[PDB]
Amino acid sequence: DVPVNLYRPNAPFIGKVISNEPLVKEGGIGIVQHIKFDLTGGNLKYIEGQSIGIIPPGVDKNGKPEKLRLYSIASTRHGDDVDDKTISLCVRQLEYKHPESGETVYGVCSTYLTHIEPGSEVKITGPVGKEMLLPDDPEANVIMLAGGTGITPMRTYLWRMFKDAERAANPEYQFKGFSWLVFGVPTTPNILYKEELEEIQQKYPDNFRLTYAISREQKNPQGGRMYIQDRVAEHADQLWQLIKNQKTHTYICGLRGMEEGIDAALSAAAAKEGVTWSDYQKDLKKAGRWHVETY
Ligand SMILES: Cc1cc2nc3c(=O)[nH]c(=O)nc-3n(C[C@H](O)[C@H](O)[C@H](O)COP(=O)(O)OP(=O)(O)OC[C@H]3O[C@@H](n4cnc5c(N)ncnc54)[C@H](O)[C@@H]3O)c2cc1C
Repeated sequence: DVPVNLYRPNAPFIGKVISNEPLVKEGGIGIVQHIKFDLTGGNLKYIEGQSIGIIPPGVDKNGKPEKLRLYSIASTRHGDDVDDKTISLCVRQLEYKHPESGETVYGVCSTYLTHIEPGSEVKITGPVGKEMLLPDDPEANVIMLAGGTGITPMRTYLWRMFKDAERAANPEYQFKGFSWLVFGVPTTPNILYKEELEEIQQKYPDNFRLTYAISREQKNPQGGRMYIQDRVAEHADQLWQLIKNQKTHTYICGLRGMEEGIDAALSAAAAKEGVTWSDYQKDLKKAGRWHVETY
């Protein structure tokens, strides 16, 4: 039932860029773009939580063709316009320096994508992934722990759950459970999709809780910068209590290295009731209720 590999690297779908808009506001760190592609002329279908591959042009330092890079799909199955004609991505331009080259180094595929112009043709593969799927159960609870671009699959879940147009398009999925997003970024202008996320919380105060971890603007109880792990520790008992519900699903997404702190916080909470989190977590993963996609 779940669509998978409708297009493969050897014969990708050639999509066209419709729009490329900035998500980081003035005063923010880095570049993160929302890119929408036209799918007409192909049969690429997908669902929330999946990813697609993008094959950038050119050759690598060895003269070998560049391979695909995976990107979490940022749009619901219907696309941002709820017309079943497009697909969107949330791409951060990767950049670093010295440790690997002269000075500032720019990632190949991410730079290609963040600077791509509307009208351009792009090689797309997929969709792929069954690790970050949303339950069909309208009464499920959904915990979302996201850092930076990790917000991407969360957007697909939240839009499907709370956008007026989505609710009208999905008769069978009228969400009535509880969703809690803990989103970590360095600054307020770096809060990707800030306006829409806050709009959802205002309309559904009883079904959606929004918690921020802004490192350059907030300090944790220890005096250090505020990160997602700090917010999880702050609400460890509550999160653990929600996780105990048989219908609760948890999703973690973003750059690797965020899982350790999250586990330490939940472990301390579960231990108070004689439960070893690492073991409970293994069962949750086996049951398909603990979803992780870090990179
Ligand atoms: C399932 C999945 C989903 C993903 N979803 C998204 C998403 O929604 N949005 C998004 O922006 N990205 C996402 N990513 C990451 C994305 O696939 C690419 O890895 C990323 O965009 C960089 O690719 P590039 O082509 O720009 O970089 P490359 O040109 O391949 O550069 C990356 C390479 O350079 C090195 N490098 C990278 N950072 C550093 C550093 N700080 N210091 C030193 N060396 C470094 C490493 O050798 C790395 O392999 C996802 C990855 C996976 C696996």
